[PDB]
Amino acid sequence: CSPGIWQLDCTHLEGKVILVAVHVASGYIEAEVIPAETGQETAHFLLKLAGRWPVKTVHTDNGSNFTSTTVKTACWWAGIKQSMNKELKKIIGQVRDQAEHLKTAVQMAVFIHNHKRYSAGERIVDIIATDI
Amino acid sequence: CSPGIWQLDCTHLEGKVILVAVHVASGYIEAEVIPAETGQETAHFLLKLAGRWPVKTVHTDNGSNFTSTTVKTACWWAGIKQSMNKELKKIIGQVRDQAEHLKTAVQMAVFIHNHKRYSAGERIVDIIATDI
Ligand SMILES: Cc1nc2c(c(C)c(C)n2Cc2cnn(C)c2)c(-c2ccc(Cl)cc2)c1[C@H](OC(C)(C)C)C(=O)O
Ligand SMILES: Cc1nc2c(c(C)c(C)n2Cc2cnn(C)c2)c(-c2ccc(Cl)cc2)c1[C@H](OC(C)(C)C)C(=O)O
Repeated sequence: CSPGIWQLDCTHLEGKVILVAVHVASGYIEAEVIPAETGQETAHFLLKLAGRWPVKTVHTDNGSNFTSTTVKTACWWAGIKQSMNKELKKIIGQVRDQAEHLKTAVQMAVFIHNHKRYSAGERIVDIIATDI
Repeated sequence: CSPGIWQLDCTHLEGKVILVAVHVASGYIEAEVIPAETGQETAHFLLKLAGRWPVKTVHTDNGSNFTSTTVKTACWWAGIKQSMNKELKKIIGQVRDQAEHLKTAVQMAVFIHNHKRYSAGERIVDIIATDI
């Protein structure tokens, strides 16, 4: 798929919110635990992702996520325009006993996911570099 | 330089702590504002970085940062072994008026830094992909 396309969705576990960004073409995941499913958390996360990868267009499974002027101002500043969450939840459960805080298990599960095999982490750098 | 080498340092601004990871070979930056300069924040950040990039060895300008068993357990789980912060602070000041929270300005400054020109963001993906 096009190299700048990401999917962003907010999922739930242990009464906390996990935001999950997926690089559609590669399967590569950036994920974080946020305290509330607010547009402020979405806006700040978009700004983070955009600084780290070339984020051209964002998709979601909940369009209403992208309606706050907070979020749109982030889409604007960064030049952004407008399945996998059960795999990650699976890995979270596997490693969950290895950590106290859910936020630690999520990053353990992102590590596992992006490096298991190519690996998602290998495909995104190959994709983004080919495009360059 | 070798593709898995990162430098990690904790810098201060507005009475808050900014953790700054630099991909030595490319100049690419991941940075976050943390509430306290604790080993817990360092450990969790290392786990995050390692899931996102191939992090083989970490350097720092404060060795004592890496002495907690919390941090070493993270170095261990991820398979990690053991100048730029004034550039980023410069950009933070420039964009500071554009944001209320310092944490928003930091991600604005990471975005600016990694994409200005190649760009640091282009070099890290080229470096990491060449290695692959
Ligand atoms: C909350 C926490 N405290 C920790 C550690 C460790 C190793 C120690 C010694 N302590 C103090 C302690 C625990 N019991 N006792 C009696 C004293 C870890 C940890 C878990 C897995 C990895 Cl790879 C790396 C660190 C965490 C993790 O949180 C982060 C945010 C990552 C620090 C978590 O969420 O489990
Ligand atoms: C705290 C905050 N509130 C915001 C916005 C926006 C655009 C609106 C409308 N509001 C509510 C508001 C502000 N004044 N009034 C009277 C109502 C932003 C913002 C700033 C720059 C970008 Cl590109 C994108 C969003 C932020 C930023 O924080 C994050 C965590 C990023 C949300 C920040 O740190 O400035």
